[PDB]
Amino acid sequence: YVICEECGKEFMDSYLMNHFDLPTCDNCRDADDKHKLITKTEAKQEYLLKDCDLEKRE
DNA sequence: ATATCGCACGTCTATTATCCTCAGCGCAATCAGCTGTGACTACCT
Ligand SMILES: [Zn+2]
Repeated sequence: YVICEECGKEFMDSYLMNHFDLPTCDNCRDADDKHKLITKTEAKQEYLLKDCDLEKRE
């Protein structure tokens, strides 16, 4: 069981946990604004992040 | 002997499913910075 950091309700499997190891249930999944997904190139341009920093930094 | 049916000879029209120019992401062309070799030119105390 995984405890959600937003609502506190324990959940077993969720989309956020499965795809990004984020301890948040689908009920609290704010994919609109808080959990918005962006392309790799856009993130690299905005945050000046390199490939290694996105793949090799623990 | 003269109109009439079978045969042929085409020709107009169509009851109906094709080829062009705009989009992220990763490997390669590009560039600033630094240095190495050689001789040159000069400048201060
Ligand atoms: Zn939750």
